[PDB]
Amino acid sequence: STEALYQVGKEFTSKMDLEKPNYIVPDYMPVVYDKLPQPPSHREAIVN
Amino acid sequence: EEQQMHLNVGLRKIKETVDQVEELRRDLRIKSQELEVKNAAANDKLKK
Amino acid sequence: PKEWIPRPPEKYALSGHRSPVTRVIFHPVFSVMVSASEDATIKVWDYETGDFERTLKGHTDSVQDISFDHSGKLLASCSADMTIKLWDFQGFECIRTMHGHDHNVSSVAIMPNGDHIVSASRDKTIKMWEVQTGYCVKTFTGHREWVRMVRPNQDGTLIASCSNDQTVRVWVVCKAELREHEHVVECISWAPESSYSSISEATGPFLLSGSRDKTIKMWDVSTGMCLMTLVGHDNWVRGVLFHSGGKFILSCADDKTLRVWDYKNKRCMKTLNAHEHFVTSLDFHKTAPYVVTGSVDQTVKVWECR
Repeated sequence: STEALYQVGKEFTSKMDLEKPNYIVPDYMPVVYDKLPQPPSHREAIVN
Repeated sequence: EEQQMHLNVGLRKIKETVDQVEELRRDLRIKSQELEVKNAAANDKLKK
Repeated sequence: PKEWIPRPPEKYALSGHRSPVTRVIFHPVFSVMVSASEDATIKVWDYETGDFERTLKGHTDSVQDISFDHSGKLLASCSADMTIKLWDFQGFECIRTMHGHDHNVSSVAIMPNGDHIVSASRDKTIKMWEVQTGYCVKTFTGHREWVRMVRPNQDGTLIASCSNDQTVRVWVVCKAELREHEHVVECISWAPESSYSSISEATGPFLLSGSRDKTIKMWDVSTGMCLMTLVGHDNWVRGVLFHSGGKFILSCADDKTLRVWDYKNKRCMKTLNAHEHFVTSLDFHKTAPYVVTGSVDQTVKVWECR
């Protein structure tokens, strides 16, 4: 499922440096995973 | 990161070379001064 | 477990290095020690055996200071590329890099609660970060020169930092300012809870700090006055620390000697010819009988404590 793909991606890339503190959340942000944490972070954007 | 570290070390050697050139310029200045002093003393001695 | 004083000669000489060593610390749990350097490398050694374990590359300039988590599973390092890199001791990989300092960072330390990171750079500011996401929370101002070392307290509420402004400021998340210095203060050592009775017999929390004024002096944060002045160093003092039992004082300087002091009489008992050049840092194991000194002659040496 899309939730399975998101969880696999998040757990695999939890070890990588994907944090951008000055991340500007876009107005649109086309979401493919429902129930994504709004507002998202850079890591959530990468996994999405 | 490895390339950036190698570039950042490389500029320190250029700074050290600049400092060495400046100190050698000062050394040649003082050596020319003492050379002129010696030549003046020799000329005065020959005049005597 | 109180008579532990380093004795000649060196037990192990970890010379497997190529650049000067700045900081050395002990693991709170495992039987390993790590060492910072000038060539952007942090190397892990086994002080019991003397064998080189692994290196942690990933910095792009000289590493200044390193510190461990309370649990020992998290390592924070600061370097001269204006970064506070975070390391873990599970897979030995970089977790997050924190930017925000305007120049060379000279100190770092994990808060005792294991959630925030303190830092001190040349831009005369003290920064607090989040271990979860690398986002800065607070900034501290009040210094006007190079800030060398910053060391927290045992509760995570009191923070002491030393600078080139002839001051040792203390902040509460400024509690006190100490401006009776005569040169640049370089290193800060906090007094553990196992020394209050000893110093009451001889004379909290207490603060001890060396400096480039060839002497060590120690204050009280509750009063802001110097208690005792420890003098006798022949060169610039680089590192100081309390004994694990809270009875002796360990310190190092550029005179290539380890002088073990005490506040009972304020005199030197034995000076150790450690290295052929200056000594940059040292650490004392909290339970094991070992002393390691990190020196600027590209060698790391471990001393038995008898």
